[PDB]
Amino acid sequence: RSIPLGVIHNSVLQVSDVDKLVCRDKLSSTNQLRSVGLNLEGNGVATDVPSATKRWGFRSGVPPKVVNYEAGEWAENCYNLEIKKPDGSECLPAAPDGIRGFPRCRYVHKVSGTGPCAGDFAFHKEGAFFLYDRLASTVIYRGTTFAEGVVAFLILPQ
Amino acid sequence: LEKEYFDQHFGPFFRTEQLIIRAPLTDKHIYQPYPSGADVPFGPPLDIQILHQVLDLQIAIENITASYDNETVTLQDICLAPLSPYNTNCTILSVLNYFQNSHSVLDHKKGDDFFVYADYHTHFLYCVRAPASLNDTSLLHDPCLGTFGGPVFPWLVLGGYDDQNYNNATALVITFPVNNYYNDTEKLQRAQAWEKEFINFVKNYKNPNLTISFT
Amino acid sequence: PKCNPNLHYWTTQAAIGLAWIPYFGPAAEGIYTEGLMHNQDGLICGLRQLANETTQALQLFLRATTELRTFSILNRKAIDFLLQRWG
Ligand SMILES: *[C@@H]1O[C@H](CO)[C@@H](O[C@@H]2O[C@H](CO)[C@@H](O)[C@H](O)[C@H]2NC(C)=O)[C@H](O)[C@H]1NC(C)=O
Repeated sequence: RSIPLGVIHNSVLQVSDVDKLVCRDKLSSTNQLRSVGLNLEGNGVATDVPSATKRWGFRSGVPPKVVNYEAGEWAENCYNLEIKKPDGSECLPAAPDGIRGFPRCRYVHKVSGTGPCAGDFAFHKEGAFFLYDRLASTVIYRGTTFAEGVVAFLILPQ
Repeated sequence: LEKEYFDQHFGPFFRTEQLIIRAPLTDKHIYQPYPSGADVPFGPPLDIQILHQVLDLQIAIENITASYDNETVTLQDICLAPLSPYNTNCTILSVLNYFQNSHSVLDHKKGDDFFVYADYHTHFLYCVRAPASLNDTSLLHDPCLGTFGGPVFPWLVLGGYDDQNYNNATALVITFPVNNYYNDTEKLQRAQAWEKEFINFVKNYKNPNLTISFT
Repeated sequence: PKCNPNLHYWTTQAAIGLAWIPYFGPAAEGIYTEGLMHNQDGLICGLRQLANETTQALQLFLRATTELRTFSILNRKAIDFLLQRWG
């Protein structure tokens, strides 16, 4: 029931927390705290949209959640989805105010069409996040470029 | 653009049986093909349920027999079958031939929880642009060629559409080319016997979802 | 498992001329600086592992919170640090 906090010296990455942070460990400014978004792509992670959707699914009853992150990495593949329900209305919610596309994509799978939309929101089946511009959401937003990813919290040196 | 076609290949060596089919009780609808997702309007007779019923009609016509002397005359006895014996399928000019006159091909669908990547809509939109294609480049990769082994040009099997927007069609045209047999009285007799049965079947075909006429 | 040792990162970090003025400054796409972290495999791959192990706890935190966008996790950590050794 506690979010891990990474502590780095020169290159010592020890997964600690304040449930350990030795009385010699120095946190002198809040500027030393950073959150980072890392991408989930590479070998064994399919890139084409038909294979990619297998990692996501529609679900109702679960409210979407957002968390900020301050830095991330260049993504080789990003996604940008637009989906009409069978009756023609919109399947994905509009991007909330201040949520912009993931800012550094080599390539964007930007696609549009219609589908069954069997739920209120599209989630990540592996429990990862959809990374947008320094905001990570549990959910896919309409016409908005994302990378798949996860977040870590760090203490940086002075 | 239609008589040019019946005057280059068919007449006077080939007679044509022709139906016009409308769907008076059916709404037009709007579909978004992957991956562009643009709104594409589809006319009443391009509704999927209508197409299955038109194909029911068309298959029944193919199965129509007539008695002549001690013979049973089929459409296959008297039809233009361009790839005989090799391929004995009668030439049918019909939008259903983009699906090779098959219910299951018409229902071919590649989709998941998110998109429909390919279906009869996208196969239609592609096939009317490239009727001679063996592969519609979709995830379904279905052919466009009719069962008789040749292309079905969209302006011969549709009507009521604006410009080149075939998807807006409000009528389907189905054309069965039949040998004229001007040179051959006995084959002619058999062709006329079949023709009489076909006119009568089609003029009292009972399906209120369809309006079937001639010319 | 599954590890990319290279970290071609982006982050935010224009204090010269009128560039600090929003009207005159960079667009949303142009506020980022880039860099390449490299031959620090043990660190970088350790980072990927940490982010991975964080997910369950973060996800459970987010399920239980009622605010739409959580910005206060790092500040909360800072407080807890101080409450630990001064509470
Ligand atoms: C964290 O890393 C593990 C290890 O790769 C990931 O676990 C995979 O989880 C899925 C679904 O639970 C399984 O189908 C795979 O077999 C697991 N991989 C294994 C056991 O090697 C997990 O998905 C990662 N979490 C995030 C958020 O990326």
